[PDB]
Amino acid sequence: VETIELKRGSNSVYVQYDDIMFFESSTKSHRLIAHLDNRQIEFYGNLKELSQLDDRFFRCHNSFVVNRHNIESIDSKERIVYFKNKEHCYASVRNVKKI
Amino acid sequence: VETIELKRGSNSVYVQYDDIMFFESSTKSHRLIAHLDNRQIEFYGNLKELSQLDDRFFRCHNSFVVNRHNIESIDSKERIVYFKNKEHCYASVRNVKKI
DNA sequence: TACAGTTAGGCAA
DNA sequence: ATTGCCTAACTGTAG
DNA sequence: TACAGTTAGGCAT
DNA sequence: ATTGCCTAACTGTAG
Repeated sequence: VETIELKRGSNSVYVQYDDIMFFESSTKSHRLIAHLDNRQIEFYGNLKELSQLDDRFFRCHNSFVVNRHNIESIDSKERIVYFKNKEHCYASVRNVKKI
Repeated sequence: VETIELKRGSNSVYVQYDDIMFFESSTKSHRLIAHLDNRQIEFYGNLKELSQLDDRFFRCHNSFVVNRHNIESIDSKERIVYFKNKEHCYASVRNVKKI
């Protein structure tokens, strides 16, 4: 229905859009980490294209793409985005305005 | 032989000491993330006790415990610790001296 | 070093 | 099995 | 805003 | 399927 492949070489992981809280960059070259309800998945991708898939995926920071549908709350004073699963990331200066 | 349980509630994950590159803190309360060769595992634990399990686990930062056995290289000028799997973390001011 | 700012994990739910 | 509020202990930076 | 420092992802392997 | 080197675009901070 709303599926995405997270490409991983020797397999792929497939997930639904709204299974994902957010994505962030890994320390491994050209890898991201998809944050799901209570698993994190290492995979090959670019933040840019993922934010261009759907309006709910908002590139809130150079290093983070958040799913609007899974925001639990937002401290826009500290610029922390809270998710349903109690993870959080940060919205940059430039992007917090437009969430 | 050298096994550790990563307690996760509705299951546990068990791993060998040297399967683990390093541990870091999650954004989820009282959870850590174990970094294995190419998976990251969310679990309930404290950095302190893990560094006390074995000398190879060195608490190199408030937020990181590294496995000495899986260090690939160390930039002690930038204070970045590189691991066999091409992840890296940072050694704090206080701890980089003693690795 | 000592200082203004951040956080791991205790305590309660 | 999970979640927040708190503070003792850490963190990076300048003098 | 404009500035000194950091990084996502292109290009090569 | 993986890894490093590079730079255009981001990042936080002070004036």
